[PDB]
Amino acid sequence: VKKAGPVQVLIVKDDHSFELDETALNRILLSEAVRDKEVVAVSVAGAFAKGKSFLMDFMLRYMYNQESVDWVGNEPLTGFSTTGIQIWSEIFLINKPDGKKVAVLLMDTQSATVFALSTMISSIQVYNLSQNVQEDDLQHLQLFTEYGRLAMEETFLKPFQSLIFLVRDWSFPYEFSYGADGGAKFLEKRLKVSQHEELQNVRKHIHSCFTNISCFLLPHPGLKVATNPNFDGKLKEIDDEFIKNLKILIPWLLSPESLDIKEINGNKITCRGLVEYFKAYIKIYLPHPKSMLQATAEANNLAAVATAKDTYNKKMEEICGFLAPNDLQTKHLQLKEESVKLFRGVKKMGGEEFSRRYLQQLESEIDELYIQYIKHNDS
Ligand SMILES: Nc1nc2c(ncn2[C@@H]2O[C@H](COP(=O)(O)OP(=O)(O)O)[C@@H](O)[C@H]2O)c(=O)[nH]1
Ligand SMILES: [Mg+2]
Repeated sequence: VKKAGPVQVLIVKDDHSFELDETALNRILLSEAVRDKEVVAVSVAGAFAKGKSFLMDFMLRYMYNQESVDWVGNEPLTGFSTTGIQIWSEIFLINKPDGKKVAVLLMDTQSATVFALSTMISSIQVYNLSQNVQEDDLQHLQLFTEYGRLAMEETFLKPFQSLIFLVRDWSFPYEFSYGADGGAKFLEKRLKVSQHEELQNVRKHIHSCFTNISCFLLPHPGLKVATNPNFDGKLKEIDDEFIKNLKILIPWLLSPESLDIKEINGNKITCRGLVEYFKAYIKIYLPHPKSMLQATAEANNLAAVATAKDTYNKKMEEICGFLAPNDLQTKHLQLKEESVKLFRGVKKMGGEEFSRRYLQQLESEIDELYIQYIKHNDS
């Protein structure tokens, strides 16, 4: 009755207006099992019909069986099948080596608005490119560069985490070998300071905006894959050198040691908090660097509101799950001040005056809960 599958959370509509399916986003990210888990947000983005869903379906095979030597698979390819973002409804909980259980969210990003949105949300952004990295391909990164400068004016903390140029159908395998090492060699050459003055500046600045930039060169997958849209054939019908490098690529993106937890201004993000980033970014969607930065600070403060409120809520439920009215008030005022202190201790963006508004929202939401608890205790 219940089965994982792709869920449309962002849709472009026919009037060219973007809409966020908050109900669907909440249903997937606010489940009891994942809401408080730190999240790795994985996105595959790029031009239409360049093999993104095909890649993601192999990413699914690995995620569902990370510990299997045969995870890759005559087994047909299933999973992800215009403009928008689809997310996989199974938020994978993966054991990290440090003892954390992290949430892993996969997003298929199929427009510059959708591309900017997925990059702001992601902590691993796979930029899927066909055959080569073109100047237009780098020009798309320029707004992220300019947002990064404004964000870093007063801190050394970078706004973005991992970016991967995944070059499909690679053409030059002698000088730049298939895989990550040839890709790094190639990317260094392509990024070497130029071209149009705007593209010189993207090259100068891009490494300052991203914690990790890398590049993987993938072979052509063979005629059968290249020619049939719904390629329902054997793994034996896929080029063997493609499969060899695919088996390296996917754990290189997604192994437990590889998963990069989303973080902003030093704060690890939870699935609960990540919803606040979707909601703040959808409102500004191209926007200005200042509008992008203000949306980031707003989500950053609201993620702290959500964390402090949930803390007060679960500790109060543990208390009302009959107490004297003044013992219920005293415990309320104590737990409320603890959540207030929790919120004040978070390193939040925007400045004290900016954050005062969100502290007052926190206090109001906490008082809303308290009145519910009194009614539950009067009963
Ligand atoms: N040439 C080429 N085609 C591919 C590759 N990977 C998948 N395809 C084929 O590209 C077509 C479109 O793939 P799809 O995953 O739907 O592209 P998407 O729109 O980016 O999600 C299908 O026929 C795939 O079988 C690749 O590495 N190179
Ligand atoms: Mg797609």
